Amino acid sequence: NSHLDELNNSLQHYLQNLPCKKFIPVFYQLAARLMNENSKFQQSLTSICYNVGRNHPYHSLHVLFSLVSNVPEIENLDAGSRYRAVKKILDLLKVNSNLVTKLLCSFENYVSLAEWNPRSKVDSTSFSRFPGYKWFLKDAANYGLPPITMNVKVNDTGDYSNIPTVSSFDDTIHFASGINAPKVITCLGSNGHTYKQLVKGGNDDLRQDAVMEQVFEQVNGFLRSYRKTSQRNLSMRTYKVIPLALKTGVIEWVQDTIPLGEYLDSAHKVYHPKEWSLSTCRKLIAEKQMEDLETRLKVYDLVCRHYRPVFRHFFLESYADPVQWFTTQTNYARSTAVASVLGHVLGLGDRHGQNILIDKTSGEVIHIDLGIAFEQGKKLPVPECVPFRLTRDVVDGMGITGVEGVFRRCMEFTLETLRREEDSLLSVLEVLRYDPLFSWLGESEAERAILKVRQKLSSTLSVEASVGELIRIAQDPSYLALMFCGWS
Amino acid sequence: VSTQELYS
Ligand SMILES: Nc1ncnc2c1ncn2[C@@H]1O[C@H](COP(=O)(O)OP(=O)(O)NP(=O)(O)O)[C@@H](O)[C@H]1O
Repeated sequence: NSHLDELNNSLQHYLQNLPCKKFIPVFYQLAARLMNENSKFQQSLTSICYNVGRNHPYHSLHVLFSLVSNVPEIENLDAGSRYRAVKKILDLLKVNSNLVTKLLCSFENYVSLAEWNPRSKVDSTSFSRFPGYKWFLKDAANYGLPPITMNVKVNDTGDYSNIPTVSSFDDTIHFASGINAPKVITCLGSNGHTYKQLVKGGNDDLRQDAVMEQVFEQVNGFLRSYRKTSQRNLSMRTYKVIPLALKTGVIEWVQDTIPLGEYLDSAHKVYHPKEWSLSTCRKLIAEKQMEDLETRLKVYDLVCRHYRPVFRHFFLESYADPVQWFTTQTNYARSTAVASVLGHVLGLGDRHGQNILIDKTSGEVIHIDLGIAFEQGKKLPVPECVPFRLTRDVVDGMGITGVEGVFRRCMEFTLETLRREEDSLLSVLEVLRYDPLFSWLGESEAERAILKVRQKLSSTLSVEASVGELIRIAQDPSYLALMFCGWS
Repeated sequence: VSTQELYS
C-alpha cells in the first residue's frame, strides 16, 4: 500500500528512529523501490537510503552503484526512476565524502577490468599480466579501501576505521575462460590474507544470484535459531556477490576450490581409463535426442553401465587422515542436501558440475551461477526431469551409504525447519515478487512459483514421505536418462 | 563445455 500519505505518516515517525542495521537485508528490493517523484513515502524511502548509505557505506554502496551503474534514458521503466533516486542518494552520501567517492572509483575500476578479456591459460606459482593496471597495484596507497569481497561485519555505530584495506595486488590472472568472459584477480590483505575476485563480463544473472544469496543468508539465520537445524551446523553455504552490473558484475572467487564439472573429468580418466570417455557419452546421447522413450532409457543404461562412478575418490587421498575426511564428507552431504532441498523449493535452474564448487579442507558445497530459478529449466527447449542435482557420481561421493542416512536426515530436518519458519520465508519471497529484479523464468510466473513453494512445504504429506519421494524422483534412472547429455 | 545454453 503506497497510495495514501496518512498511512505513511505514522510509519515515517517510527522508521526514522530505526537503526540502519535493520534495513540492509532487504535493501536490494528497497533500493529497487525508490523513485525521483516527490511523495511522503518517497521522502521516507530517501531518508532510509541516506541513513544506510551514510552510516554503513560498505553494505549499501555496492547495491547503490548496482542500481545506478547502467541505466538508459530513452526506454521508460521504473529502473530509470530508481536510478535517478539512487544517484541523488549517492550525491547526498558523497556531500557528507572521501570513502563514498573511493568506493565509487573502486567500482568503476572493477567494472572496467571486467569489461576486457584476453585469451590464455595459467596456473601454479607466479604469473604477470594486465594492461593499464596502475590503479590496482596502489589501491590503498591512493584510496585506503577494502577489496570489495569480504564479509565486513556490521557494526551498530556504523563508522569503523578498523576494516582491513589492501593495496598490493598480485600480478597473476589465472584466468580460465568459460562461456563469455571470466577474469580472476587476486589481491593481498591488510591482515596478510589474499582475496580472489572472479569478475565476469558475460551476462550471468548476478543480481538474481545476489538476491538468491540474500535468501540463502536468511535461511542460514533460520537454521541458526533452532535446535536440530543447528546442532548439525547445517547451512546452505553462501558466496558473497557484489554485482556492479548484471552483465559485468564481480563475485568472490571462493577460497581454494575445484569445481565439480572441471573435476572428475581428470578423475574419470585417471581412475577409469579403460571405460568410455565423455565424448562417447555426449553425442551418443546426442543420437538419443530424437529417439523414443525406451531407446533413450536403453542407451542411457548402456552408457551408465560403461562409466562407473568416480567422484567417490575425491574425498579419499586428498584431505587428511580419516577424521578430517569424514568431517568433510558429512559437511558435503549436509551442504548439498540443504542446497538441493532449497533449490527444489525455489526451483533453482542449472545444476551441472560447472555450477558446483566443492570447498576442500572443509567440504561444504557452494552452488554457483543460480541464474535460472523458480522452476525455470525444466521448461527449457530441451526438457528435464530431475528437480535437484543428483547424479550417480554425486551420490557416490556422499560415501558408501547412498542418499539414505545423513543426506536424508539433513534433508528432512531442513524441510521441517523450512516449514516451521514458512511464514517468514514466503514473506521474503513475496518481497522478491513485488520487485522487478528477481528472474521468474502484471501476472507473472512468480505467483504460481511461490504457490508451488507453499505446496512443496505443505503439511498435507509427512515430511519423511516428502523426502523419500524427492530422493526417489532424483535417483531413479528413468528420470535421469531424459535429463541431458552426460549427467551419469 | 556442453551444458544447455539456458537461452531465452
Ligand atoms: N565461487 C566460485 N567458485 C569456484 N569457481 C567459480 C566460482 N564462481 C565462478 N567460478 C568459475 O567460473 C565459471 C562459471 O561458469 P561460467 O563462466 O558462468 O560459464 P557457464 O557457461 O555459465 N557455466 P556452464 O554453461 O555450465 O559451462 C567456472 O569455470 C567456475 O569454475
